[PDB]
This record gives sequence, structure tokens and C-alpha cells, in this order.
Amino acid sequence: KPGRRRYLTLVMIFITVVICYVDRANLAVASAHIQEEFGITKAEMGYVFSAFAWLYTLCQIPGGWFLDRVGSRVTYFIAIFGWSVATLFQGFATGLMSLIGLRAITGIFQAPAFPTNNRMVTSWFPEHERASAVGFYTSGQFVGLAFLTPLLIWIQEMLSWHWVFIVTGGIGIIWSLIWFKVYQPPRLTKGISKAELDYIRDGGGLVPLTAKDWKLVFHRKLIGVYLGQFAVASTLWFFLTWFPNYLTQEKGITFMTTVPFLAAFVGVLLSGWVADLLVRKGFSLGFARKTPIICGLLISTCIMGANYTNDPMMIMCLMALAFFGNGFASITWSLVSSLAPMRLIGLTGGVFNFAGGLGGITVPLVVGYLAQGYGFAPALVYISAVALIGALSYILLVGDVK
Ligand SMILES: O=C(O)[C@H](O)[C@@H](O)[C@@H](O)[C@H](O)CO
Repeated sequence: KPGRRRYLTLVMIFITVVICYVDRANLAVASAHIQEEFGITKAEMGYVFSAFAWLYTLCQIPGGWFLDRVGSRVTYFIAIFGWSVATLFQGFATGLMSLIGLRAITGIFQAPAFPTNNRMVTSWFPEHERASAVGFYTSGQFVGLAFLTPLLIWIQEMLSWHWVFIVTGGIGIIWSLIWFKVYQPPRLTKGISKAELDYIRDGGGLVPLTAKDWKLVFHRKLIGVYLGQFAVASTLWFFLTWFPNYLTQEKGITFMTTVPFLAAFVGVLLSGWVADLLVRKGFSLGFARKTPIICGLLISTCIMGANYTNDPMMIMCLMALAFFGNGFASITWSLVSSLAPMRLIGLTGGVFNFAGGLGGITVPLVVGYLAQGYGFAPALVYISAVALIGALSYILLVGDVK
């Protein structure tokens, strides 16, 4: 009865966020064959992984500027059709230099995925259901990064390894042109409902660099929010890049690739829904999403307790609970669109994950730096410290709705 096509764009985004995260972990799937063919060393492989991580964060502040400058639609086509071509060409790469360069190119076009979807969902879902929308396409990340990894392995072992980059890259190419022709602003869309467009707008859904603005974006209210995701997105990047299973593996654990990614799946899902229901009630817009972020980041510190047993106990349960707190508090960016000024929606989205994605580059490096000289115990307290620092820095500098 009410507007129904508004969620169509949400599904297309969910599809995009899935495809975007498949091209993130497709390299890890083939990482057991890429080293052997080119004769690459373990250290050199790190360049291939790092190539995507670095440019992904560095190419957000240009993307944030590129998003507002060029628009919200064409940017995603250039993005989807951008990285999808790089990934496709990676299947025909000759030498690690071709892989490092292409993975760099892949990170460039895939960087403006976070700010572009945010404005896209904010121009279509700036209401109470933005958290349910934010908690919807984020689940596709945990699903798209994992639930498709077995299918890649199936295509990897039976057929050649190149098809993993042709499938993931080829699907993205088709999806860009598909998405390019179907999605468009609400008024300019073919079928617009008289009630939906007003329904979308009643919540706030609408279609050079200044020195002053340059210093204002780095404000206390946004700074405390920037630091918040530095502790949220980081925990997800261990699983993406550096450390699924590396050193000291006999007395680390013993199935591990699906447990935390479900707890976060429903974690982001219900958390986006809990904040969604709370906000429509007599609670503030920030407090409805702030609350599940604080306790979540507090739940994220639950992993510190896994070392008290050192015995084949139910660590996996509290492991999923600790990862549930990150997912439950994974809608930390659902409010960045609100606090950010109307003029600079793209830049804030970049500088935002520029702290979160950076967390995916520095936090994994810290956990590794102490595991050789010390062990895993200082790594669990650090993740809890970053989560506590994330929570602590949030509750103090949250500053509600600026
Ligand atoms: O790519 C992205 O959207 C960001 O990394 C981040 O928003 C996601 O990883 C998730 O929402 C939080 O970890």
C-alpha cells in the first residue's frame, strides 16, 4: 500500500554491497594458488593485500570530494564498472607487479562505496528505518565476504583459478551497467509514488574547498565519531586480509570462518532494527543509535575473557558474542550522515571510514607486532582497549545530532 519501491534501491544497494565485498575476499580464496604460480614469497604477497587496503582508505577523501562534485549515481557506475574491470584483468596478470598495480586500481574504484551508499540510502532512507537499511546492506558484507567463499573455492578447484577473478569481476561489470540504467533519483525515476516521494522527503529525503569548512569538518562532534569507527571497522579487517590463520597455529584455537560472521549478521540486522524501533519512540535520534553503539563496543571487549580457560572450553560462544558486539555496534556510520553538514556529506563519509578503514590497517598491524614477541594475550586486551577507547571516546565526544 505505502511506498514499496523505496526498498528496491535498498536491495540494489544490498546487491552492490555484497558484490563489493566478494571482490574483497576473492583474493584470500585464491591466496593458496597465487603464490605458487608466480613463485612469489610470503612477504611479497603482503604487497598484493596491502595494495587494496591502503588505497581503499586513502582514496576515500578524494572520493568524498568526487562524490559531491560528480553526483551520487554516475559515481557508483564509475566505481562498480571501475573496480570490476580491474578485478577482471587480475585474472590475466603476469607477475606480482601486475597484481599489485591492479589491486591498487581495485582499491581506488571500490573506495567511494561507503560514502556513495550512505548518501544513496540517506536520500532514500533518512528516517527511522535508515538503521534497518544500514543494518541491511551491512549484513551483505558479512554474507558476501563469506557465504560466497565456498562457491569460489568450488569454482577454484574444479576449473582454473582465473575464473574466480572473472566471476567476481565479470559479475561486477554487468552489475554496473545494469545498475546504471535502472537506478535514478526518485523524481526522475520512471514510477514515483505521490505519497512515497513525500514520505521519503518528510524525513529528510532529497535528491570549491573552503578553508573554514576544511577546519569545521574536523570538529569535536565529528572527530569523536571518526574515532568511533576506527574501533568498529577494524575488527572486520582481520578476517579480510592479514590473519585468518598464520603463526603459532597449534595452540591458538583447536567452522571458524562462519561463526563470528553470523553473530554479526543478526547483530547488525537486529541492532539496525532495535535502533530503528527505539528512535520512533520518545527517544532522540542519536540516542537510538548511540545506545546500541556504546554497549556494543562494550560487548566488543568481551573477547578479552577467552584467555582465562586456555582449555577446549566454549570460547567460540564468547568469540561470537564479542564479534556480535561489533556487528551490534556496526551501524556506527548510520548517524554520520546526520551529524555531517549538508554541504559536505561526501567528505565526512570519506574522513569517517578514513578512520574506520585505517583501523583495518593499524589494528591488524598491532595484533601482529606483539604476537611474535609476546603472544595472543596482549592482542585480546588491545582489541578490548580499542573497543573500550572506541566506546569511551564515543560516550564522551558523541555529541548528539550536530
Ligand atoms: O566498507 C564499508 O562500508 C566500511 O568498511 C564499513 O561501513 C563496513 O565495514 C561496516 O559497516 C562496518 O565494519
